[PDB]
Amino acid sequence: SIAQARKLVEQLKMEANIDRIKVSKAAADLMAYCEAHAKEDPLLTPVPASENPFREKKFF
Amino acid sequence: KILLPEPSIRSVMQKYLEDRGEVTFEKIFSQKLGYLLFRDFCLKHLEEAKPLVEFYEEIKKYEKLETEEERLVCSREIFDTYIMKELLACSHPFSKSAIEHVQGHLVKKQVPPDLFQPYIEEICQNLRGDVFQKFIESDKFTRFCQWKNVELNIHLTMNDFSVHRIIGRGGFGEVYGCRKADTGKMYAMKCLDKKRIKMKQGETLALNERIMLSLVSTGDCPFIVCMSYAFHTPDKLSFILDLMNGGDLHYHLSQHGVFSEADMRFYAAEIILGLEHMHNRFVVYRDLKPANILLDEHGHVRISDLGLACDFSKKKPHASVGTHGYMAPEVLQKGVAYDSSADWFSLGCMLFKLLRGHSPFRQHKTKDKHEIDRMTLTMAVELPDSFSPELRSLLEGLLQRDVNRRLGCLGRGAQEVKESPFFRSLDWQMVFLQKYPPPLIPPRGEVNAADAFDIKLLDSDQELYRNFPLTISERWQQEVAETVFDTINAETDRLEARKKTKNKQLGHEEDYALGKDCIMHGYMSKMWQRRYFYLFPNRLEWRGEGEAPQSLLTMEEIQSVEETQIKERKCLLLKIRGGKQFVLQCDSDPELVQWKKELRDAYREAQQLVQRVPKMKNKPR
Amino acid sequence: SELDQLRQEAEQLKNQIRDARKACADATLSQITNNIDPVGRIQMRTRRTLRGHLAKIYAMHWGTDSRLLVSASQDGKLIIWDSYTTNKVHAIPLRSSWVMTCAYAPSGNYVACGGLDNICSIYNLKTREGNVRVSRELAGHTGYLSCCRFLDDNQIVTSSGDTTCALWDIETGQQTTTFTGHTGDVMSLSLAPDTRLFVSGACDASAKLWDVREGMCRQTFTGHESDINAICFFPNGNAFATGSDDATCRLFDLRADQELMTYSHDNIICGITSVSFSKSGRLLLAGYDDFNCNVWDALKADRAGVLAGHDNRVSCLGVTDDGMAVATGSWDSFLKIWN
Ligand SMILES: O=C(NCc1ccn[nH]1)c1cc([C@@H]2CCNC[C@H]2COc2ccc3c(c2)OCO3)ccc1F
Ligand SMILES: *N[C@@H](CS)C(=O)OC
Ligand SMILES: [Mg+2]
Repeated sequence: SIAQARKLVEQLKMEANIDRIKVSKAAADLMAYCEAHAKEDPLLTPVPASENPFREKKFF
Repeated sequence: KILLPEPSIRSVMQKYLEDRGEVTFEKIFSQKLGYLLFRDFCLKHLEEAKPLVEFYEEIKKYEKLETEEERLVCSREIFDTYIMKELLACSHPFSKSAIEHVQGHLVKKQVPPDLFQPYIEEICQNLRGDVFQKFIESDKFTRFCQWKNVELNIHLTMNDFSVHRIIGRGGFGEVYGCRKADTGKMYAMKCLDKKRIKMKQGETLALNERIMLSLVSTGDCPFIVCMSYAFHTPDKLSFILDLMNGGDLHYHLSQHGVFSEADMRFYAAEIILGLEHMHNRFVVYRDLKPANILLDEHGHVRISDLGLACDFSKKKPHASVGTHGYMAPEVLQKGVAYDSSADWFSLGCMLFKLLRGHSPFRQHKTKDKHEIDRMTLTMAVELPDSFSPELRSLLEGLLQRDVNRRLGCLGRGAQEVKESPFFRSLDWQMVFLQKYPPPLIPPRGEVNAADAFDIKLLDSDQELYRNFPLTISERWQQEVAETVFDTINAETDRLEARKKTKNKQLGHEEDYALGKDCIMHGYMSKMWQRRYFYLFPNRLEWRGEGEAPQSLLTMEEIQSVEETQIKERKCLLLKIRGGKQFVLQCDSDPELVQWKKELRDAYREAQQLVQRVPKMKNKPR
Repeated sequence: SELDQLRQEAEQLKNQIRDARKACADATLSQITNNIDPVGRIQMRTRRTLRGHLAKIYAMHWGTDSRLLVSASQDGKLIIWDSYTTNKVHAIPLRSSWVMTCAYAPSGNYVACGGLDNICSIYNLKTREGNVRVSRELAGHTGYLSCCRFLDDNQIVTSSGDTTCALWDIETGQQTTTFTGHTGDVMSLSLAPDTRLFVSGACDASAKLWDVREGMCRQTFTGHESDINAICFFPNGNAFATGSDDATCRLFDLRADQELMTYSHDNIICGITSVSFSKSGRLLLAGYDDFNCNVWDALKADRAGVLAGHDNRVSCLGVTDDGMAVATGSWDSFLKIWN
C-alpha cells in the first residue's frame, strides 16, 4: 500500500487549493436567503386553509 | 378412503425430498408410483420420450417370456421396430456397440432373457437428464409429491382395517384375515399380545421377528410370509402379512397322513426357493418344520414365523436354536459356528417327516430329546427300500453330518439342491411362477386350520416397542398401484380442473409466490385457524382464502423454534421477541419436519445478515 | 520508508487545511443570527396516516408534484400513495425482500429501489402496456444499496456499502462515473439543485462533495463522532445538513468549507435517521430512533417543535417541494403526513 498513501496525498492537495470565504459572510448569505424566501415557506407563513390540500381544499 | 393433498403441497415435499436426494432419476424411476407417473409423462406430454419408454416396456415384457421360442419371435419384433425403423428414420439415439450386441446375438439365434440389457442402460441414459428435468417441471412430479406425501404420513390403527374370521393361533398370539379399508386389499393381521410376551419372556422373539421380516419383505418372494406394515395399539403388536387362509402342513399331515415322493417334491421346491431368498440376504431360518409351512386358497406354500431365524452377514451364530428333531449336527454342537447349512439338514429332516410321518431321528414317539440328539450325531439314518434311489441321494446329501459334505454347503447354495436327481423333472422357473399344480387344496371354510401344539406393563416395557411401527415402501406402493391409483388419479384430476375453472371465474388466478424470493409456502394452522403461509428470507406472511396476506411475523422477532405437544399431537413452538408465543399445527409428519427446518434456517440466516447492516440492526435505547 | 514520509505528509497537509479554515472562522452563525426573531412554536399535527405496509418502513420519497410519494418496506414492497386522498396509486411487490431505499424520478415516470440485493432496480410506472414492470436492473456494486436519486429518466446516482457512489446510465446499465473515497459504508446521498454536484454521508463519520462530470471528491467535511446516516442539501445549493448516530445534526457550508452549526440536546440520546429542510431553509427537520421527529431552527439551533406520532423508530421523512407538508415513515409500518 505504498501506491495507496501516495494517492491520498495527491487528493489532499486538491482539497487544500480552493477559494475559501469567511464564515461571517457564509452565515450572512444563509440568513439572508432564509429571510428572502420566508414568505414563500408555508411551514413558517401559513397559507389560507382553502388552498391547503391537507386542511380544507376541496377541488383538485 | 384415500384423499390426496392439493397440488400446493409440492412446494413443501420437493424440498423435503431434495434434502434426502430423492429427487434424482434413479430414486424416482425405480419406485412403483414414480415409474408410473414418469411413464405417463413420457407417453403423453413429450414427443421425444415416448419411443424410449415404449421400447423400455417392450424389453421388460421380453424378460418375462417363459419359452425360448417366444423369445426368438419377440426379439426380432423388438429389433425390426425399435432398432431398424428408428435407424432408417435417422432417429435412433443409441450406440453402435448396443446395435451390434443384439444383431450379433440374433443372427446366431441366441435369445437369453438378458439379451436387451445394454439398451436398458442406454434408454436410462437418454431418460435421465433433459427428459427427467422436464418431468420434474410437470404436473406428474406434482402428483408424485401429492402421493409421496400420503405415504410419509401413514398412521395405522385397528379402525383402518376390517377384521374377519381367525386363521391361526400359536403360543404368543393369533392371526386374522382382514381388509385394508382404503384400498380393499386382503391381508392377514397377526396380533401378538404384550401381556403374554412379558409373561413368557419372548421380547427377543417378537423383536427379532420384525427385524427379520423387514429384511425379507422386499423383492416379491412368493414363498415367505412377507410384511407390508407393522404397528402398535395400547396392548397389541400387529404385523400385516401376506394372507394365508389354508392351514399349515402339520395340520394337513394330520388329515391327509403322509405324502408321496411326487407330492412332497412339490412342497420341497416351493420351500427350497423360500430358503434361497433368505440366504441371499444372509438370513438362516433354523426353525424349519411342517407346522411352520403355510398354504393359500390354491394350496401353494410359504415359510412362516421368523422369530428363531437370525442375520449372519455380521456374526455367524453358535447356539442350538430350533426344534429338536430337525437340527443339524453343528447347530447342536456348543461353541461351533454355522451359516446357511443349518436349514439344508432341517429341510432333509422335514422332508422325511412328510414322507414317513416322523422326524428321521425321533425313532419311537420318544420325548427323550437327548436320544434324538445322539442318533442325529452318531447315526446316519437308514432309509427304507420304498424310497427311490433319486430320493435317497437327495436325503443322504442333505443329511450328511459334516458341513463339508452336505448338499447346498459346497459353495453354490440352493443351486446344489435344485440340481439333485430327485428334482430332475422340475423347471424351477415354473416353481417360482407357481405354475405346478398343488396336491392338497384346502376344504372351503375349514375350522382349526393352522393352530399350534399348546401381571401388567409399565412405560419401561413399551419403550421396547416405540420403534416398532413400520411401512414397507415397495409394498404400500404396490398395493396402491393394483387397486385405487388409477381411479384416484382420475378423480383428483377432475377435482383439480373444477377448482381451476372456479378460481379463474372468481378472479384469484395469479399466484402470490412467483417472481419473488419466497423460500417455501403451504397450508398450516395457528392458535386453531387454518391459513395459507408464505415464508420469505426475512418474514412469515399468511392469508385467509380470497384475499392477499394482511398479516405476518418477521424473522427478526422469532427467538426460537421448538417442538412441543398439544392435545395428543406434535406442534411447532415459536417464541417471539417480547415474550409472546406462536403455535403452528401441521397436516403431515413431513410438512412438520421441513417447516421446523426451514424456519430455523431462515431466522438464524436473517438475524446474522441484519446484524451486519447499520440501517437495519437494533441500536441502544 | 516511502510509506513513512507519505504517512507524515498526510498529517502535515491535514493541518494546512485546518489552518486555512480556522482563519475563515471569524464569526459563528449563532452570533451572526443572534438578532433575528425566533421562529415560534411549531405545532404541526397528523393530517394523514397512511396504512398499508405490513412491517417496518425503511425509506420514502416525495414526487415533485408535492402529492405522490413512494415508500419502501420490510414487507418486500413499494407503495406509491396519493397523499391527498390516501389512495394507493401502485403496490409493487419486489424480487428481493431485503429492500432499504427508494426514489421517485423528477419526471413522474419511474421509481427506483434497492437493498441487500446490491442492485438499483428501475421500475417503469407508465409502460406502453399499462403495467408496472422492472424496466432495468443496475448491477455493479459489490455491497448493499443504501440510497439512490435520479438526475433525469436516463441517469441516477447511487450509494453502496461497498464504500462508493456511482452515476449510472440507465440505457447502457453501466457506471458512467465511480466515486471512490469513503473508508466505510456510504449511507446516504443528496443532489445539489443544479445537479452538477452532490454530497454523501458514510459510516466513516465524514461527508464528501463530488462533481458529477469530473468524478473526483472536491471537499471533505469531518467533525461527526459516529456514523452519518443522512445528509441533505440546503435549498440555495451552498450548504448541507447531516444526521448521525452521535445524536447530533450538523450544518456545513461549502465555500467556508467547515462546520457552521450543531443541533443537539442532552435529553436527546438516540441517533438520527433522516434530515430535511423546509422550503426556505429556515427549518431543519430530523428523524430519530426515540420515535420522534424534531424541528430545529436552522439559523438559531433552537428546537422549535416535535412531531410525536409513531410507536417505533422514525426511519425516514421529507418535505414537499411546494413546502406544504412533511411526511414521516416509521418502523411502526405507518407513514404520516403533517403540517
Ligand atoms: O406365537 C406364534 N408364533 C411364535 C412367535 C412369537 C413371536 N414371533 N413368533 C404364533 C403362531 C401361529 C401359528 C402356529 C402354527 N404354525 C403356523 C403359525 C403361523 O400362523 C399363521 C396363519 C396365517 C397366516 C400367517 C401365519 O401369516 C400369514 O397368514 C399363529 C399365531 C401366532 F401368534
Ligand atoms: N384539481 C385539478 C385542476 S382544477 C388538477 O389538475 O389537480 C391539482
Ligand atoms: Mg453351534
